[PDB]
Amino acid sequence: PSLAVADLFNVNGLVAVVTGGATGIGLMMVRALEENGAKVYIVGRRKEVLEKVAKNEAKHGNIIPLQGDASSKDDLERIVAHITKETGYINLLVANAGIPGPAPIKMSPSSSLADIQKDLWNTDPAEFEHIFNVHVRGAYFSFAAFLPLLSAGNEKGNVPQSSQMIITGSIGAFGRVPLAHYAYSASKAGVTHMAKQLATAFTKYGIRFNVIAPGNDEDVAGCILWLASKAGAWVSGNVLV
Amino acid sequence: LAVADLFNVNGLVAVVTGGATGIGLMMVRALEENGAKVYIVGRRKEVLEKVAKNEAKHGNIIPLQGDASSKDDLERIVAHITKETGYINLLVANAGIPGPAPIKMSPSSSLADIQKDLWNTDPAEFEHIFNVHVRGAYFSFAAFLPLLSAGNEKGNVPQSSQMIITGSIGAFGRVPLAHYAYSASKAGVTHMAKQLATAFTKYGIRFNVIAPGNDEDVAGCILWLASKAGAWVSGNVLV
Amino acid sequence: PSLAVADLFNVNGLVAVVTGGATGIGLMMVRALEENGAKVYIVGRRKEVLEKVAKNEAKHGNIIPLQGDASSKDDLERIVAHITKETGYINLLVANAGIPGPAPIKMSPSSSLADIQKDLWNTDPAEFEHIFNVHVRGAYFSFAAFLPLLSAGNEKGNVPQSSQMIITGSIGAFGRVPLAHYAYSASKAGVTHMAKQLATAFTKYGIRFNVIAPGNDEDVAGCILWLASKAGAWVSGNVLV
Amino acid sequence: AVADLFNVNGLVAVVTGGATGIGLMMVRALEENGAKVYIVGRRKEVLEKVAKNEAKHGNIIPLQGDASSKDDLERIVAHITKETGYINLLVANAGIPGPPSSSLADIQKDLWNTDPAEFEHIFNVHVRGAYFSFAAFLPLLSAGNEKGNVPQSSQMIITGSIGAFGRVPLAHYAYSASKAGVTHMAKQLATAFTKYGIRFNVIAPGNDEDVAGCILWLASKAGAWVSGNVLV
Amino acid sequence: LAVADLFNVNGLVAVVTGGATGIGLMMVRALEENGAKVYIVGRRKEVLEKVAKNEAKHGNIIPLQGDASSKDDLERIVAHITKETGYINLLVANAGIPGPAPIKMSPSSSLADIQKDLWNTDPAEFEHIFNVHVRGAYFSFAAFLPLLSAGNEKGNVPQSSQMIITGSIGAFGRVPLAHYAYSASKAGVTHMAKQLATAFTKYGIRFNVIAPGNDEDVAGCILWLASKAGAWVSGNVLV
Amino acid sequence: AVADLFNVNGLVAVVTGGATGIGLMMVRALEENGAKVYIVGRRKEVLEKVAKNEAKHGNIIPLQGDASSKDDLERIVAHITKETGYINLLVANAGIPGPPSSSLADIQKDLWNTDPAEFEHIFNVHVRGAYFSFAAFLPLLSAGNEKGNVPQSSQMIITGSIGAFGRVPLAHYAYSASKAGVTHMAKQLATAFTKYGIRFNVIAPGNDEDVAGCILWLASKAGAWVSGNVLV
Repeated sequence: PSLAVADLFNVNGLVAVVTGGATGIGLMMVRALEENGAKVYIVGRRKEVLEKVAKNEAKHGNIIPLQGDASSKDDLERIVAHITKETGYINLLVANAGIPGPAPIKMSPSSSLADIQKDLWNTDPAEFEHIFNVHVRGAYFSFAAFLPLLSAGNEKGNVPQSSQMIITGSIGAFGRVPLAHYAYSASKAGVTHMAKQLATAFTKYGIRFNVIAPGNDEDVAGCILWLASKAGAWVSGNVLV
Repeated sequence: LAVADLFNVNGLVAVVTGGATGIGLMMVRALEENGAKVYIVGRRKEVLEKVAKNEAKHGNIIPLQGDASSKDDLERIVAHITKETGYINLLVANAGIPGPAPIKMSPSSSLADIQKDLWNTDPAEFEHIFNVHVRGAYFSFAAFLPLLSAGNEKGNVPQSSQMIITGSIGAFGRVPLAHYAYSASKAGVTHMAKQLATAFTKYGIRFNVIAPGNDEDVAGCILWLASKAGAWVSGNVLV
Repeated sequence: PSLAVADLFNVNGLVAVVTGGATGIGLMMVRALEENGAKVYIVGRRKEVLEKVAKNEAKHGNIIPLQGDASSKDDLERIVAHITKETGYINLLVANAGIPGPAPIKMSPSSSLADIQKDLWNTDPAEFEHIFNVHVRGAYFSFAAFLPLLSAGNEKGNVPQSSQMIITGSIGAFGRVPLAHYAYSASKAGVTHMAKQLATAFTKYGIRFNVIAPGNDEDVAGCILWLASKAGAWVSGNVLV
Repeated sequence: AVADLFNVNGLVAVVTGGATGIGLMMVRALEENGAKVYIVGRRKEVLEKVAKNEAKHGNIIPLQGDASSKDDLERIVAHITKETGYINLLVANAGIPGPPSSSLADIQKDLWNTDPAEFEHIFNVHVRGAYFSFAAFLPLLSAGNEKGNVPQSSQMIITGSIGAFGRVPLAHYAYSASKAGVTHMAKQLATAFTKYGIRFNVIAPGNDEDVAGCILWLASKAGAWVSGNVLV
Repeated sequence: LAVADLFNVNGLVAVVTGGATGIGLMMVRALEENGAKVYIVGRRKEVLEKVAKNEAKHGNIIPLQGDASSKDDLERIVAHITKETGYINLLVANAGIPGPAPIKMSPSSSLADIQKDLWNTDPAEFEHIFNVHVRGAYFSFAAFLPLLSAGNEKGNVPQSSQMIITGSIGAFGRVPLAHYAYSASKAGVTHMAKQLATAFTKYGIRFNVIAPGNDEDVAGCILWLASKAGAWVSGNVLV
Repeated sequence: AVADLFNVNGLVAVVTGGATGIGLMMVRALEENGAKVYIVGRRKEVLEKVAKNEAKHGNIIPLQGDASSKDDLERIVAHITKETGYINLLVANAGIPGPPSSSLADIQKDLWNTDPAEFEHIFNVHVRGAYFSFAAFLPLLSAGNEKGNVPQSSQMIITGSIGAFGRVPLAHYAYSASKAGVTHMAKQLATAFTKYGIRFNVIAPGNDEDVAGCILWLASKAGAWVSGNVLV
C-alpha cells in the first residue's frame, strides 16, 4: 500500500547512528526511530546513560549503546570500526554537533539578579562565538567518520530513500542563562554553515544533508520520521525549526 | 507513538478545492486512504464524480459542484457542509483553479509555436496569475472561516484547524516561460498566506503552503502536515 | 543657552501645516506643536472638528482651521492661496497621506466570527493595495502644493532648522478588522516609497523629508518635537516607528 | 589580440533606438568595426539621416517603425528576415515612446500635471517591450546560431530610456522605474530562454567610449560567456 | 507637556563611561545642564576633574577613576555608586574607550605617511576594534546590571532604566581607512546591543545605540532618548 | 575603434602570480598588446621560464618574491621603482602560498587531515594580501597618474586562488573563503582610496579569452569609469 502511512513513513530496518544518545531531542528521535523498527546506535561519553536509554525506552530492543567522545578523534575511528564489522553500513546519521561542546549543566543558580550578574561575569562573550566553532567543527568531523558507512547504506539498498545526515545541536547550560538566544543562534549558525557546504560538495554523492534546530515529543517524532523515512526521500538542504 | 497513530487523519473532515486534480488529487487520495471525509469542490461534476468512484479506497469522497470564483456557489457549498457535517478541520484551497487556463490549445513544441504563444499572451497575465491566487486564498478562507473553527469545537481531532494553500499555473506549465508563471503563483499564495497567518492564527487556525514531485512526496507532506504529527506547523511553505 | 531643552527643542514661531487636523496622531502632534508656540494650520473636510480642535486643545490660541479635502485638487490651490496671503511661508508640513483615504469608520461590528466573515466578504483584497496607492498619491500631491511655501520658510529664516515634510498615515476602519497589519504595512509601504523618492529629488533643496509611522500621547510629542525643532535639524530620510 | 579578440566583423545586429541616443553611440561602435546594424525609429527622416552621415563603412540600414505597436514589429522582421534571414545581436530599447525646470513655480505645475501612475507606467512599458521585442526576433536570433557566421551565441542586450522624465527633478523615480522594468523581464527571459542558446544582458542608463567599451566587449567573442549580467 | 517638562532629565543618576570626551562629553554636558547627577568614569583622573570643574554648569559631575577594561576597577566604581547613591537609571557606555589607541603618533598627511600607517597596522586590528566593542558593552552592562534596576525601584524617574551604547574608533579617525574602523566599531555595539536588548529588556532595561555632528545633534538625541520623551525607545540605533 | 579603444600600449602593469595561472593568461593578453608586465612568483626559475617563452614582444620582466612576506614586498617595488618609478596597473593574486580524489576512503583521510579552520584561514590570507599588496604599491600606483602615460586612472585588480583546495570535494568552501576574502578588503580600499584617484576591481575564479576579455576591457581606457565592480 503505497500511500498508507504505515508504508510511507516506514523506517523499518533502518540503520541510524545518533550522537549524544539521550541528549534532549536525540532521545525524542531515538524513541521515534526504533519504536517503528530501526537499528539505532547511540553514542555518548557516559555509558550508564547510554545503557539506560537502550533498555528503558527501547520498545523493540534495537537501541545499541556505543561509548565514545565525538570530540575525541580516535574514538570516532573506533566506533566506525565497530559498526563496519557488526553491520557494515548505516543509512541515517543524526549528528548533534556540540554534544561534546557547551557545558550541559550550570552549578550556579540563575534567578536572583546577582546570580545573573555573576553568570554573565564568568561568561566571556567569546564563548558564544566558540559555540559556533564547536558546532561547525563537529558536523565536519562527525560526517567525515561515517562517510563510507553512509554510502554503504546506499549500496545495500535496505531502504528506497537516500542516505541522510541530519544535524542538530544544543547550547547546554546556556539554555538557562538570560542570554540564551545568543547561544541558540550561535549554535544554529554553526550547523547551517557547515551543512550548506557539506550539502553543496557531497549531495552529489548518495548523502543528502538536513538540519533540525532546537516543546512536545511529537513535534520531533513527526520531523525525524517524515525526514528519514521514504516519505522524505526528496528533501535535501532544508532547515526545520 | 508509532506511525499509524501519529500520522493518522482518521475522522478528519477536509475540503480540497480544485476538484481532486494534480496535487489536489494526490492529496485527497493520501487523506481518504488513511481515513478522512474529504469534500472535493470543482465546477465540473463529471470529473468530480469520477475520482469519487474511481480513486476513493474507502468511499468517503463527497463531490460538490461549485465555482470557487463564484461567491454564491461558495456560500452554497459551505451551507451544504454546515448542515451535513457541521464542521471542517482542514481546508486545502488550490488558489487559482478558477484561475489560469488549465488546457492549452495551440501547439507548444516549435520555435514558431513558442513565438505564437509569446505573441498571444499579454504579459499582464503573469501578474494576473498572482492576483488570482491572492483572491482565491483570501475568499476561500473567508467562506470556511466559521466552518473551520467548528472543527476545533467538535474536537474530533487534537490538531488545530488548518488552511493549506496551494495553486496551479494552468496551461503555462508547458510554455517555456513556466518559471515566471510558477513564481507568479508561488508569490500569490505566500503573500496572502502570511497575511492570513498573521491575522487569524490567533483564532486557532494554522495556515501553511504547498507549492505547485512524486505522489509519494505529496502524500508525505499532506499527511505530515494535517496529522497530529505536525500540529505545531504554522507559517511554513513547502517546496 | 544652547543645550538647555527649552532652547534645543524650540518650535517657537514655527509655521506648520497638518493635514487631517484631529486625525489620531495629528492632534497629538498639533497639541505638542502649538503648546510650545507654533502657528499650526490644520486642514480637514469637516470644519466643525477643525473648529473643535482650534478652541478646546489650543493652549496659546494658534491652531488655525482651514477646510479642504487634500484629495480635492483645487481645494489645495485654495489653501496654498490662503496661507501665502496670510503668512506667506511655512516651515513644517505634516501630511497625513490617506486622511482622504480609507474609511475612518466601520458601521458593521467585528467581534463575532460571523461579523468578521462578512467584513472580509465585503473587503475586496485589492482595497489593501489601494491603501498603498492612496498614501503614495497623497504625499506626492500634498508635497506638491506646499513646495513654494516650504522653501519660503527657508528664505524667511524664522528657524535655524531646514524646512521639513513629515509624512504619516492611517488605515481608518482597517484598524478594527483582524486583517489590520495588512492595511498597516500597505499604508507604511505607501508613504515610504513616495518619501524616499521625494527625499532623493528634493532634499537637494531646502526641504528634508521624514516619516512617522503609526499608545501614549508623549511618544508622538517627543518625536514631532525632536524632529521639527532645532534639536532635529540634521535628520533626513529616517522612518520613526 | 585586440583586433581579433574584439572582432565584430560580419555581425548582424538590430538596434531599436540607434538614432534616439546611446543606441546611436553603440550602433556607431558596432558598424564602424564591421557589423551590419539595422536601425529602428518611428521618424524615418532621422534614421536615414543618421545613416549616410554616421556610417564610417556605409553599413547602417534604417527602417521606420515604433516598437510599441506589434503590427510594426512583424513588419520590421519580415523585411529584415528577407534581406539576411538571420540576426545575431538585438539591442532593444524598451520604451521607444519614452516619456523649463527654471523657478520653483514652473516646477510646481510641472509635477502638478504629472500623475504618479505615469512612473509606474514607465515600468510597465519596459517590461512589455523586452517581452514583445524578444518575441518578435526569437526565430531570427536563433537563426543567427544556425548561420554560424560568429563563434558567439545570439544575444539580446536590453536597455530603455526615460525620455522627458530625465528633466523633471523626480528623474531617479523614472530611472528606477525603467531600470527595474527592463531587468525584471530580462531575468524571466534569461532563465526561460538561455536554455535555447540565447544570452540576455542589460546596460542601464553617457560617454561615447564607456558605452562603446560595453557594447563591443559583450557583442564580441570576448563577451561570449557573459549572460545574466547588468552594466551601468 | 511643554518641552521643559517632557525632555527633563531632572534627578537622573547617569553614568557615562569614556571620561566625558567627544560624544561622551557632549552627552554629560547636555545631561547635567538640564539637571542630572552624572558619574563620569575614565582612567585619567586629571582629565576627569577638568570637565567636572570646567564644563559642569550646576556642579553635579562626579569623576571616578577606573579602567573599564579592568573588571576589578569596574567592581569598585559600582561599589562606590551603590553606597553613595544606591541607584542608577542611565548608563552611557562608550564601548572601546579602553580600546583603540586614542592618539596617533606618526604623521598621517602624506602618501608615505599613509603607506607608513598601512604597513604598521595589522589588519586584524580592524577585527579587534569590533571585538573590543563587543567586550565593553557586554561587561559594562554586567557591572551596572543590579544598579540599573535599582533605578527602577527608587522610582526617581518614570522612564525605564536604560543602557545607551556608543563607541570610538580612536586614532583610526584620521587614517584614510576610517570608515573601515567606523563600521568595525558600529558593528560591535549593535551586535552586542541586540543580544542584550533581546535578553534583558524583559527585565525593564532598554538598550539603545548612538553611533560614533554638532553638539546640538548629540544633545538632542541624548536628551530625547533619556527623558520621559522617548520612554518607549528600545532597540533603536542612531546615526 | 577596437585597436585604439582597447589600447594598452605603454601600460606599466605588475601581476603577482603571472606564472601560477590566470595571471599568466592575463599577463600574456597585456604584454602581447603592448604593456610592460612585471611578473612575481616565489620560484624564479619558472618566472623567467615564462618570460623568453610567452613574451610575444619580449616585454615580460620576472622578479623572485612571495607576496606573503612584506620584506620581499619592499624588495620588489624598490627594484620596480628604480626601473620605471611609476606603475599604472596592479593585478594582485592575494594568497600566493594558496593552499588523489579516487575512492571514498582516500577522500575520508583527505578531509580527516584538513582542519576546517584552514578554510577560514584561506579567507584571512586574502584579506591581508590585498591590504599589504596595495600598501606596498600605493605610491607607485599614483605615480602612474603623475607620469600621465595613459588616460585611465591607476587600478588595482584583485584576485586569489585556492590552490590544492581546488581538488578536495569541499572546494566551493575554499572558493567562497577566497571570494569573500578578496571582495571584503576590496570594498574597504575602494571607499577609502578611490578618493585618491585609484579604482579597485575584482575578478573571481578558465578560458584563455574570457579572462583576456576582462583584463583588456578593464585595463584599457574602455574600462576607465568602472570601479567597485566584480567579475566572474
